[PDB]
Amino acid sequence: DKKSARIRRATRARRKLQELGATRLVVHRTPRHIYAQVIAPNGSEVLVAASTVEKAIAEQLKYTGNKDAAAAVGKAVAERALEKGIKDVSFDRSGFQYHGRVQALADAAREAGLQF
Amino acid sequence: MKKDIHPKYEEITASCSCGNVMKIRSTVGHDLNLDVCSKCHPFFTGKQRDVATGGRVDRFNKRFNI
Amino acid sequence: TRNGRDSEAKRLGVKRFGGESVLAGSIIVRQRGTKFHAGANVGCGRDHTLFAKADGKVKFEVKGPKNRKFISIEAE
Amino acid sequence: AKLHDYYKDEVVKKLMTEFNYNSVMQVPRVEKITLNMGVGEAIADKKLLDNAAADLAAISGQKPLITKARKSVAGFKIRQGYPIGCKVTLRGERMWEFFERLITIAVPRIRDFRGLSAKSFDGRGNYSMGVREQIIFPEIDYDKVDRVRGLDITITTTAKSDEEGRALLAAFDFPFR
Amino acid sequence: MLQPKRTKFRKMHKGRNRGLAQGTDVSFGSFGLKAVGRGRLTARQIEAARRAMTRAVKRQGKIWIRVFPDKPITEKPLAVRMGKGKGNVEYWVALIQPGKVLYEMDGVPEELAREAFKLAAAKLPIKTTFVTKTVM
Amino acid sequence: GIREKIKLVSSAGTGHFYTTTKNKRTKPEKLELKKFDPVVRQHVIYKEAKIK
RNA sequence: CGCGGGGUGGAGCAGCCUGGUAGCUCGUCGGGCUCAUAACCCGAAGGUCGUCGGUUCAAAUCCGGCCCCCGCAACCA
RNA sequence: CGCGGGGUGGAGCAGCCUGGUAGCUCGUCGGGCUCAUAACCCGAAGGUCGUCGGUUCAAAUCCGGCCCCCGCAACCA
RNA sequence: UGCCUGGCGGCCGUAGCGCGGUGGUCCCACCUGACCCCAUGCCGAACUCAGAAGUGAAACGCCGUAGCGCCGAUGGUAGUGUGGGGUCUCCCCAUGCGAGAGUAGGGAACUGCCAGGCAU
RNA sequence: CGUCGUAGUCCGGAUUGGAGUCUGCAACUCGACUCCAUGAAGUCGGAAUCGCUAGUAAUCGUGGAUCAGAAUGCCACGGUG
RNA sequence: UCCUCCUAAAGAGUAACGGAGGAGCACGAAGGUUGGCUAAUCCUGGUCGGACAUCAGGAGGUUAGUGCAAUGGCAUAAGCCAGCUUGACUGCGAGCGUGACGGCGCGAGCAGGUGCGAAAGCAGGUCAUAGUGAUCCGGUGGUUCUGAAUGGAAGGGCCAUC
RNA sequence: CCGACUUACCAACCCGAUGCAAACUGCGAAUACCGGAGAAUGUUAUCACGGGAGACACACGGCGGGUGCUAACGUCCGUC
Ligand SMILES: [Mg+2]
Ligand SMILES: [Mg+2]
Ligand SMILES: [Mg+2]
Ligand SMILES: [Mg+2]
Ligand SMILES: [Mg+2]
Ligand SMILES: [Mg+2]
Ligand SMILES: [Mg+2]
Ligand SMILES: [Mg+2]
Ligand SMILES: [Mg+2]
Ligand SMILES: [Mg+2]
Ligand SMILES: [Mg+2]
Ligand SMILES: [Mg+2]
Ligand SMILES: [Mg+2]
Ligand SMILES: [Mg+2]
Ligand SMILES: [Mg+2]
Ligand SMILES: [Mg+2]
Ligand SMILES: [Mg+2]
Ligand SMILES: [Mg+2]
Ligand SMILES: [Mg+2]
Ligand SMILES: [Mg+2]
Ligand SMILES: [Mg+2]
Ligand SMILES: [Mg+2]
Ligand SMILES: [Mg+2]
Ligand SMILES: [Mg+2]
Ligand SMILES: [Mg+2]
Ligand SMILES: [Mg+2]
Ligand SMILES: [Mg+2]
Ligand SMILES: [Mg+2]
Ligand SMILES: [Mg+2]
Ligand SMILES: [Mg+2]
Ligand SMILES: [Mg+2]
Ligand SMILES: [Mg+2]
Ligand SMILES: [Mg+2]
Ligand SMILES: [Mg+2]
Ligand SMILES: [Mg+2]
Ligand SMILES: [Mg+2]
Ligand SMILES: [Mg+2]
Ligand SMILES: [Zn+2]
Repeated sequence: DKKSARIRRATRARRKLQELGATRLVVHRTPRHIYAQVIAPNGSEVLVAASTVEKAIAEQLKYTGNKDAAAAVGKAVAERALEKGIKDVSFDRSGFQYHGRVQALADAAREAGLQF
Repeated sequence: MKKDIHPKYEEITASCSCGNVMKIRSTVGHDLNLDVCSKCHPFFTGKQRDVATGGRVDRFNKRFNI
Repeated sequence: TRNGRDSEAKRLGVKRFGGESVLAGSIIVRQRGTKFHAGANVGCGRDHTLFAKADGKVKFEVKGPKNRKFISIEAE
Repeated sequence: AKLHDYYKDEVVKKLMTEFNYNSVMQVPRVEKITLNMGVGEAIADKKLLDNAAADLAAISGQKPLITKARKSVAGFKIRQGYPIGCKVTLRGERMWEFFERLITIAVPRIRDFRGLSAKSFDGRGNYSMGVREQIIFPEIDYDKVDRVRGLDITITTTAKSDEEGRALLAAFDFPFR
Repeated sequence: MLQPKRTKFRKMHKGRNRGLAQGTDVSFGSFGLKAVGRGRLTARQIEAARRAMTRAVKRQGKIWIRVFPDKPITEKPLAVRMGKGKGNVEYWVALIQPGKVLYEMDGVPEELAREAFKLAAAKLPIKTTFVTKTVM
Repeated sequence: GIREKIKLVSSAGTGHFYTTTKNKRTKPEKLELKKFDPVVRQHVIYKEAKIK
């Protein structure tokens, strides 16, 4: 029920950023894992896919789905975003509230290259 | 948890008629004195005698005989 | 015979259609209903009115999980 | 939480032996406790409302929430949005310990006890039975209460059927019959 | 006296009933009446034809009716102009549907059916025809 | 006509005042807010003034 | 829009007259008494003294903010 | 033919003032007293607000159809 | 290069409801503590954070079923002028124009990117 | 002498249910007494009003006759005042 | 005068006397930027509580709700709670239908901002649409415009208001 | 007091069926309204401005509303 409730909770924000057409930094946390991307303004193509399911990220972090791993993923994804040349995004908390793993990962992205 | 609005909540020591001391939490704190619990309750042996309906033929015969 | 009223009709309904140019600032539709919405490159006002931010030959389509009629924009 | 310990240690094994569910957690689970009191006199005196709320807060480990009038009713003479009902909802360790308190204190203390109905399951296993007084409870003092209230414990289960709810409660030694 | 318990509104437009109709086929009963033309069936007329069919069948069988005087027409009480707003509610009818079965009969022979439907023609000003339920 | 009209004058000394109403029968407390004045082009606190 | 009169238990009437003070006819009940509705008296209940604030030992009094009725010359775009 | 009012214990009126408060009297039931009755005084009971529907949480109370009466208007050649 | 699993575009009920079965390598959530960051107009119930003892009960995913809603047949169809008429409260002649109604007939999807387990 | 303190109280035993004795052949229409319990209203009483001056109103008791037994009753005697 | 629907020919609008229901606003919180939730209805059980107050499962999803009369809108929901607020600020700007005009029903954007959020995003009062009425002048307060000889000040003049 | 049984009665509600519209459109329209890419045509029949007008009292043949009586050399009507 959590997934459907969260998707309905996030429909307004996700459609808002899709229609605004500013490329949005997307998150979706789970208790055990998490996947972090950078998605196109309309949503038809991603830019960088970095997650705690990757080999190096998984083996360099003691626990996959925890806030410390979320912060490490934020650092890594924003630095790879700088490497590819990503500068401007408009945040999308994806229906959650801006606190916890999402807040720490977002602060990591701010430090490591994304302006928000 | 709200530590302010709710009353005090801690372990107590409570005793019953059958002497069983329950290491359970209560809202009062001080020791509690009860009367009957579910162990000494007459739910398994007293309920059938609670019917006490008796028999009219039995009472007639016992009171007197022809 | 006491009930013969009607509105001072407000002249609602689609005014500037798909296939008509949008001058800088122009609306597409005036309506009291969101029967035709703000899809791609379009916006809304205060009193159920929607004025498009983007010019050119307008695009009519139907979208939404609710089978809704929108107003989108082409490349003119 | 001796009831929690019993549930996690011996009750789970007993119900495994009973039901033979190939899934370990397929057994229905009790997941909350609800204690209700209905006061019509809220409109007459919000002050007695507050007194009853304080009594409920004393008897339960948590202060009750005051609900409002969902929809206005003419025959009951209460206005919509005016608070008319009170409730408490508990979980987990609170559930286990307060349930032990119930079974080992209130049940004998119920005046004229004759056993509780076995068909009190709300049709799907939700045990629902009422007691008329507040003095049958060990924290609500007899000598300090001026007006006696009532309450009905109603406990929602995840049982697919009233049969499995009754199996759970009888295995847990619930006082039905 | 067939007449609604309540109507949507007290009056309604005079209305239109042109073209082809939809009550072409028979639905409930064995024997029916067709009206190819166009007109109106008053509530008094519908009740009268029902009573007359009861008379003829001697309470053998059942009667069925499809159209209803759900439309309270406003005619104008005599000697009042076109003006002064719309007229006043006066009575109830249903109009004539080309192909419609109006009254239905069963349990009695075809001869008695055509007799009673000619008597419907003699208690109504409407053009008639004798119909029965269709095979599929 | 029960909601009396009130002119809202600034406390910054400038006499550009707005105007709304208030219902003294139901809400009698003074209408206290922060409000803008255009002459100083900055934000200050308004206090209600009688229409006079 | 301003002045003035005022809001007195249940009502109306005494005290705002430059702080130190709940009275009058009836309204209710109880008491004596006449057959007594009636009368006279005794007593009891009934008053943020329109509302809040400011000086203060001292308020209803002095003034300010708000509400209610009326008397007012005036104009009612 | 249209504009208003009214229909509330066994009877006559309020409450219709913009909705939650079943009020007054006569009358009937149980009394005391009376030579008996009346009067008198003391204890009780009695209602789906003409009706059928609608708004309203809820109506007598705001609105439409139905019944009757009280009134007025129901016109000019 | 293929199944399962997740993050997002193409269709927005031929997708959608239902019933018969399958998944814990990777994997979702259930789940251990919730003293913590953080929440309750009562409860870590909800969210959440430090963890992986177990988990597939509800859920998610996949196949089968045309039992429902839907798609649309082809004949057939009223009506719109247009010129002609009558049996003129409404019907017909030459065409362009043409709805619905349903039906014999289909569809549970289909499609794409990136990656994790799994093996060339 | 011990206990109670203005309340529905150990006031008040009322309404009632679980069981005996007698009398009466035969206790139910249509007997009381009794063991237990249920534990009411009633807080001096309304209008209007009766009998009592001295052993007097009252109040605590006894007896009788009625009668197999079934009264507070009606009638005689006493305690107190 | 001003409001909700069909009418009036599937843009538009279209009649009085072509059927039904109304207003002369109110909310400084019923608000907004930003944090949340999603109805109505019926069966089952329970001391109160009865069909319905309240609590506990289940069936449907906008048939609930709109601040009004109501239509059309609305799930992302303007429908149902609330931290900061008073965008219920102000000086300007390219632009549609009714349009005699008046303009009203319609504004990308300049700026000081405030208010808000980490930020996207905004706030351009409230679901829009009933709550409204001309000039002139005068009561009005913030504004040196003329300045009846020169230096000043007055009447009639712009913001907001009856 | 819970009650035992049945009874040419009414129908909630779902299925096998009947429905319906000025104030409903899970259907869909036509000529076309709005338009945007072409053959020819049309003495420029379109737009701006300046001088002056009438009428604000159009009827009958081919359509849908109230009407009205599904009447009329009928009407407010929208119309060739
Ligand atoms: Mg027809
Ligand atoms: Mg009343
Ligand atoms: Mg009153
Ligand atoms: Mg008596
Ligand atoms: Mg008498
Ligand atoms: Mg399966
Ligand atoms: Mg969880
Ligand atoms: Mg499962
Ligand atoms: Mg067809
Ligand atoms: Mg079709
Ligand atoms: Mg399918
Ligand atoms: Mg399926
Ligand atoms: Mg007493
Ligand atoms: Mg008493
Ligand atoms: Mg006693
Ligand atoms: Mg006893
Ligand atoms: Mg004797
Ligand atoms: Mg139209
Ligand atoms: Mg048209
Ligand atoms: Mg929000
Ligand atoms: Mg119920
Ligand atoms: Mg509203
Ligand atoms: Mg809103
Ligand atoms: Mg609003
Ligand atoms: Mg000067
Ligand atoms: Mg000078
Ligand atoms: Mg001069
Ligand atoms: Mg139709
Ligand atoms: Mg329709
Ligand atoms: Mg002409
Ligand atoms: Mg004309
Ligand atoms: Mg015609
Ligand atoms: Mg039509
Ligand atoms: Mg016509
Ligand atoms: Mg004519
Ligand atoms: Mg004609
Ligand atoms: Mg014509
Ligand atoms: Zn014990």
